[PDB]
Amino acid sequence: MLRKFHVVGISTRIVVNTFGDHNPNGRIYVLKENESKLKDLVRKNPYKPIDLVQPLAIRANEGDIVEILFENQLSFSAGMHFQEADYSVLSSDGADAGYNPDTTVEPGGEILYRLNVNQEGICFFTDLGNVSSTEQGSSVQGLFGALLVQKRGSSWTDPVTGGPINSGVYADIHHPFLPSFREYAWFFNDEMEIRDLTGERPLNPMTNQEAESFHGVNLRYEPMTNRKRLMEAGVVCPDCDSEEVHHDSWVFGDPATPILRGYVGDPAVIRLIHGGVKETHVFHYHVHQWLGDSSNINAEILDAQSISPQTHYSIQPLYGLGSLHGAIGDSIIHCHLYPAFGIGMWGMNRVFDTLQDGSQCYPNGVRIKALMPLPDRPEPPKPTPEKPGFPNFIPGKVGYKAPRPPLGIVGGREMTELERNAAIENPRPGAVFVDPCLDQDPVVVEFNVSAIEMPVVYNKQGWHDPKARFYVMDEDLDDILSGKKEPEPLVFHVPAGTCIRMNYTNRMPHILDGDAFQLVTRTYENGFHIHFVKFDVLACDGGNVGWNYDSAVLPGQTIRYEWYAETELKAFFFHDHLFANSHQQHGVFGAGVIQPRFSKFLDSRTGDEVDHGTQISVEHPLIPDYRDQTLFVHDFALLFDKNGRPIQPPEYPGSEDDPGVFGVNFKCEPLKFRLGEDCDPAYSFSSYVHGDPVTPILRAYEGDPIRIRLLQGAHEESHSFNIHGLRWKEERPDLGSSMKAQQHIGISESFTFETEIPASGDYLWAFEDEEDVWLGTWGLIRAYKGRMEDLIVLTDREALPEGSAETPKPTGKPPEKANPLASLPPGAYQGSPVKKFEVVAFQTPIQYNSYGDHDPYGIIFALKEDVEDILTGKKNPVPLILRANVGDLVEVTLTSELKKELFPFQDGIHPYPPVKEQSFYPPSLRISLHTSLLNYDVKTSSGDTVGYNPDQTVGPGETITYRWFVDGQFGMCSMWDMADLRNHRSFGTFGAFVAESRFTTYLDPYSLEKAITGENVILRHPLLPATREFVLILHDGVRLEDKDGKVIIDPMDGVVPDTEELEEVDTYDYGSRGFNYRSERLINRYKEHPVMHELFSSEVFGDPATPLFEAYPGEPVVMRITTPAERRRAHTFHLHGHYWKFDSKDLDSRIQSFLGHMVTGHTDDLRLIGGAGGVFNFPGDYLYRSGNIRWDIELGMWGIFRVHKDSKENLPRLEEV
Amino acid sequence: NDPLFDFFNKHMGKQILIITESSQLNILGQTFRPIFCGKVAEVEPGHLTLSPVTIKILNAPFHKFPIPLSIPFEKIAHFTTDVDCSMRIPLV
Amino acid sequence: NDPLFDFFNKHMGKQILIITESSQLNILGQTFRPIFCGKVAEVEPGHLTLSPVTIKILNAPFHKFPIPLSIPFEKIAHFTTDVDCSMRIPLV
Amino acid sequence: NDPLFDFFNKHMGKQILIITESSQLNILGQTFRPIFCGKVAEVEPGHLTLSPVTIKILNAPFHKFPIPLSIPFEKIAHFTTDVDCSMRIPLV
Amino acid sequence: VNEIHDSAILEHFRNGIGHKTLVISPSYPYMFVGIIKELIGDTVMIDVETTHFAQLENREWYIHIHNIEVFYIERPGAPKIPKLEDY
Amino acid sequence: VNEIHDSAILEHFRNGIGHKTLVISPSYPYMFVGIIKELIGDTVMIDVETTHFAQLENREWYIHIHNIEVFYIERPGAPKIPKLEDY
Amino acid sequence: VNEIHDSAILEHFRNGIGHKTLVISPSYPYMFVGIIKELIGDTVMIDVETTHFAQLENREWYIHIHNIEVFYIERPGAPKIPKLEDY
Repeated sequence: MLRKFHVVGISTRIVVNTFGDHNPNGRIYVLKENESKLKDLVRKNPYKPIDLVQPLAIRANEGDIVEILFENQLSFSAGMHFQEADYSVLSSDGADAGYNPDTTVEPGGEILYRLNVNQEGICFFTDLGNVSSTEQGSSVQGLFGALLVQKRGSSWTDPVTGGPINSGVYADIHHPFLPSFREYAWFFNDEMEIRDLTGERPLNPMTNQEAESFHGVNLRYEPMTNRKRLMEAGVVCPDCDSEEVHHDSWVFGDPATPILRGYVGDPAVIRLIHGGVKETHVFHYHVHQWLGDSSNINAEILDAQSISPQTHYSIQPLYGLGSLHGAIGDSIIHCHLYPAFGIGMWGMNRVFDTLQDGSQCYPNGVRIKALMPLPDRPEPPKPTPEKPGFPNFIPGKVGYKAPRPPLGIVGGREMTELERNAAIENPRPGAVFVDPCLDQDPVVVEFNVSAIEMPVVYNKQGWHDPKARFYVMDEDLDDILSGKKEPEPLVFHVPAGTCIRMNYTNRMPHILDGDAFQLVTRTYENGFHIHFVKFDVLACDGGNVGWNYDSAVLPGQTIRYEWYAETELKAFFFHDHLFANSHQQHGVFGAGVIQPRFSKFLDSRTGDEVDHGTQISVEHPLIPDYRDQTLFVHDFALLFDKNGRPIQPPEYPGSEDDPGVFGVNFKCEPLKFRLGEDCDPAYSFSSYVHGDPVTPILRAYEGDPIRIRLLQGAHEESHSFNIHGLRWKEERPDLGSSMKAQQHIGISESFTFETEIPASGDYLWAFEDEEDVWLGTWGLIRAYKGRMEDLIVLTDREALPEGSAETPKPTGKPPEKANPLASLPPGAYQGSPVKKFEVVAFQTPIQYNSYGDHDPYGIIFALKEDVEDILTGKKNPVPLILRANVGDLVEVTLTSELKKELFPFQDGIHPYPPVKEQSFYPPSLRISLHTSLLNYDVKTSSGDTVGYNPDQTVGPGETITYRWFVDGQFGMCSMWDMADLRNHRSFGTFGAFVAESRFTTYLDPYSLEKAITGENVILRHPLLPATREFVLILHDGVRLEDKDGKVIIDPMDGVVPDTEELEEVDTYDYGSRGFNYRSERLINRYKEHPVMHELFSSEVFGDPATPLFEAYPGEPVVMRITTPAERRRAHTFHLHGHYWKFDSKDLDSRIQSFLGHMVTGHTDDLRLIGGAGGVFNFPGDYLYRSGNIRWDIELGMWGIFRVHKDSKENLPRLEEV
Repeated sequence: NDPLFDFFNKHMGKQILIITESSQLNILGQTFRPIFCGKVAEVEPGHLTLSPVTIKILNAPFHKFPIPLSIPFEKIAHFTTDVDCSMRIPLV
Repeated sequence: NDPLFDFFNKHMGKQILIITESSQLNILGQTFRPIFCGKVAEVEPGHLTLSPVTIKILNAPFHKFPIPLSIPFEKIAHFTTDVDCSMRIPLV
Repeated sequence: NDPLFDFFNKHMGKQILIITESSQLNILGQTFRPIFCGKVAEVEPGHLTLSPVTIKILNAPFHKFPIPLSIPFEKIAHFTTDVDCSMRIPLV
Repeated sequence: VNEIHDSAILEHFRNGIGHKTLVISPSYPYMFVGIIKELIGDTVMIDVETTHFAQLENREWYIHIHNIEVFYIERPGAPKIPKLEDY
Repeated sequence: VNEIHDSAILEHFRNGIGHKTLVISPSYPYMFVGIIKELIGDTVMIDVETTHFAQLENREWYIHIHNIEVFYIERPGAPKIPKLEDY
Repeated sequence: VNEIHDSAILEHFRNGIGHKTLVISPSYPYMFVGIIKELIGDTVMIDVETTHFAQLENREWYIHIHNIEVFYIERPGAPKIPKLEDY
């Protein structure tokens, strides 16, 4: 059926909370009918929230045709750009790019759009007419919306009255052949102008300084400062101190944030959309789980996910609301960023169990609205005076803290008749209203845990923290308190199908001393929160949320919990949920691991049975045995030197600005102390110089399978994890997934990797962020060859033969060189084809665009034959790309030609871009080369000097040869150099490697001759269709100069429009960015001719300096991406009018048109559906760009994809071949 | 004659849990594993009919189909008797 | 004899569409579902031959194979007639 | 008579590599492709017994089972002779 | 015994000529709804009425018996198949 | 010859009545361990003692012969199945 | 009719001894190309000359008929299999 709509754009005041905070310059979409009503209601209520003011959402059926009529009433030209839809760019693009006709509308005009929907999901749309990142922007002020597509033959009604609706946020769905379910929407947004009742910016009352910017959901947020201000008046409970009553509804009542309502067992679906501009958030949902990808049934089980600007996901809770055991009560939904949580980006979810006709009231007297039950399920029983239902049976009192749950504390309160009539027939401590362990008789395990405080030492230099807090087992308390054992985080292991009982005790002082970092905090109480398992939310949450009880403990008391684990699950995270912002930085957290059934745990040294630790061995009768190791990464380490002088204090006490010290398991190893005698950075990692580090080290024999658990207990920063010399599968249950060697991790995430050791040697693992490496977060994996006395042997494995191995000792001198030609990599066979190459490195200036921007300190790789041409200035240098086929053997010859006098900073101190804790670090002259996802001997071709391995670097006048083997079709691999990270990575020494299928040939797209390098080639295969290939490399953190030779400062000088005011920025946000040694900053175009909506038109300015791609309709296209960058901020990639499979191999994956959370080391390959021009083969011009409006698009990261319509004499077609 | 016919006639009017052998099924973009439960209502020498019937869906382990269903004998992998599927069971 | 042989003999020289029962196939790292189109050129008591034959791929919905193909009778799941596969059809 | 019986009797006592037809198997949360390597020890009109036997797991290409295994004749797809199980073969 | 089962299935399908049925199969396009017209060997004739995609409607299809997973045939005094109407 | 193979498999299973055995199948719940009781046609009845999930344990099950991938039957004088008890 | 179809396929394969052919199967290693030598029962012996991986070349393989999906056999005056050469 043909659908129609009428959309208008208006500007009006927006109210975010009852306290009167408002934005005087809001701009939103709205339907035609509701405009007058919305304006009248806004006029009537100057400072009160109105539900009608919210982001726009519309619905349509799969396979329909949609017509939209747009009318403009703003003060500038504007339009609407869509996503994941088929359309002709000549009439519905929403912008004027390339040679296409203009599609935006001046104020007072009208336009029509036509779209076809073929795939279900989410259609996100926004505007591109105004792209400023200042307060004058369009999308930054809340101008966005989404269109939802349902399955075929569906229908929707109202949740309250059941009448028809046109737009909204809450709705219900009916289908003939499929179950009915409820629907929800959730929009993230940040960085919006905010004013108080006095028209001034909000101020932090403790510090009298500026508060952080807006961070809300659906144009609502709930700051804690207002509630604390209300507390200070002495009206509400005087004994409540700061945070313990932050979310308690018995004191303040329900907030203005979204609240979701439903009955027990109702299936639900949640749509998640991120419309923000700058930051990356993490979404966490209590007591619920979902599959990683809804399309396939072989994904993992998750409970949290990361998100980036301009991206979306779908969520489907397992077994419906209430999980497997059917729990009732209040469940909280919030972001896990503690500063953001303090800002008040959180919501609540409510579950009932009795019919609600609208005649009931809350304890405070507020009437409860009705709720229509679903038509295909039995109805809940009607409420009665004897069984009023939740929450009327809780014996609470208004204006005071919630009471304690019954039978939880030893010698606690008794039960009333209401609780007796409401609870189960056989209540026991830890299970009053719902029995999670299925009323069975499984195995029962007991534990005893207490918390202490005792100072911790970090490294050899004496860095230490006197105030550190963590968990310890009751039995080992005396040993650890006497200093006989080394403190570490707490990890315990249990098999599946177990009913767990725990007793918890608090042994903590109630007062936290102040310091330069934090003020005086009164932590007189604490709790216990847990993830991933089934339990009763009412009496086992560990917090105080909504109308529920308070489940905290005073010092010297004891409480007990009960949890159930029904199936195999990965590592789960637990921590405190009351005073996280107060002392979580001090290290109060832990994790537990669930192992396969019938497993056994043995100590790695003596073989005695244990139940806790971070490095153990697992033995199983049937499945192969392996070794387990767990890693913890955390930041905000409050450290003092040996003289007590604070390290990196903030500007003022109590600020949330990061002091900037990291660590792993209370350990660190900064690089500034490993210079050695020669002061050569190339030998930083060699144990022959300064010995092995104090970071965790994994020990195993050759061929031993291993498993690794990865978790983050940090505060706010993101990280990337890389491993050199190994690889693992992406989805363990699904063998069709791709193979990776790098993973991005957010806070409170969990991951698991499996692999095996192919050969003896040493392997390196580290977080490849520049500051992370500079601060010393790295370790080693060691594989012996003989049989040591202090390492047991797995039962099913065969004992290795003995051998006299003299362990090397540090000597302070570099080791000897290696001879890679003497052996072959594992997997290779004698008689394979051979490829050869020649590589040289040098220095040369680089031109970036036609406006004079250039870099006079560039270092690049190049083929030996191409040196003279580039040295004469007749060519513009480009990155290095190599290609090979499966089963080939590659030999590479390397040479270095660097010089000393050409380096700008001989002292090693870089004033711009800056990094914290600068120190003396002279640059080096030697160089090496490293790659990933390929088979090679780690002792001869790893490209690094790690541990006791021989040297793999070459100085001037030397030559080395590597040996690599290809064993599988992986796609794209990344290459870079690790000789000197502080002086070589930033200036452009990196490359890419591509592996293709067997019997493939490459041809130049112009002369049809054989090609060896380039980012635009043609692949011909005997049994497969011909295809075009495009290559792209992303990088940032570059230093540039103008035509006049003056230094340039980004992004300060790249702000459009030209304004003189802008606040401070983070340390790691400096530097320029671009594609393939190119960038197109918009400031020049704006200065030449100031028109906002005509910046992208090449008819006025000309083609950009970024790479240009051409194709004919219907020709298959494949694209490959890599990012060997340096900074930490994530990025997104998006292309207009196309989409692809998430995983090219697994044909059951989902469909999307974006890539999320890209950091250093990310690699992916894309195959377009239907070839160029989409399914319908529409010619025109298309744009590829980033998704970050703030600091990315204005800096010049965009290009043009052109599809010709008529034959050109310079572009032969694929028909001729 | 055929023992299966006599056995299913003997077990008339009782609960039963049945699983087929196909890897997965798809219905209008909805994918699930083939697990069914319900009463037995009629027996033929080649197939049997269940009414009412329940399909174990990940999002709704208690969804009731609006029509009866028939299963060929040769398309049977595992089954069991005297079990009520109103109980909650692990699925993954 | 088998009436299907006479049916396919009568339908000689027309374009048809056939689907087999295998879940998916792989050809040197390329995976796809088993859907074929083309003209019937030769029939046999056990198999039939198509030439030229077009294989429907997600990114190559018009790729043409260089050699004819043969399909056993027992491996056919569904098929139809009077379809010209140079037109556009859904592939998801 | 059954030729495979005589063939396997003739090839008794040597290594062999056998691949079945199933897409994937699961054992206590561990998934792998059905590839086997080992010696033949016992031959029956309907099956055969292998001992010792090795299963090719991607993360453990030399894991050996603790008990002998038996395979029916009708579930065999491809096999070959005179190949040592200790040699390393491509898996991905 | 297997041939007996096949014969029983064929007789059951043959007695249902001219009635609306529903068939679900693991292979694409995974669903068929329509009327039975003819029977050829072990292959059935269906005039389709509603399936996964509207573009594949108002034509004729062939189905092999061995690939049928579940099925239903309507009879007087039995519930009618719900109509998937495109509103 | 296919019926000959089926008959041979049936006789092999019948001779092992009353012994312990292990069966692996590609379909859910993917594994059974128990004692054979009695046989019906081409279907075998097993009193399972341990399987993938404990909630499905201590009951009877029926398995069609044609969907068995690998199996082993305990015999006197042969290696024993490991004592697989949940502690 | 299954026996008749199998007999037809076996005769077709038997008449092609000494020719070049290509075979595609849904199971690993998914492809065989070589010269057919002889057949045993319902199994065919092939001298493989080009396949997925180099390590699995220059030897003999046995393939069951029931897992054959598509195939082609060279005939006089027919299009030649492409000269798949390792470059």
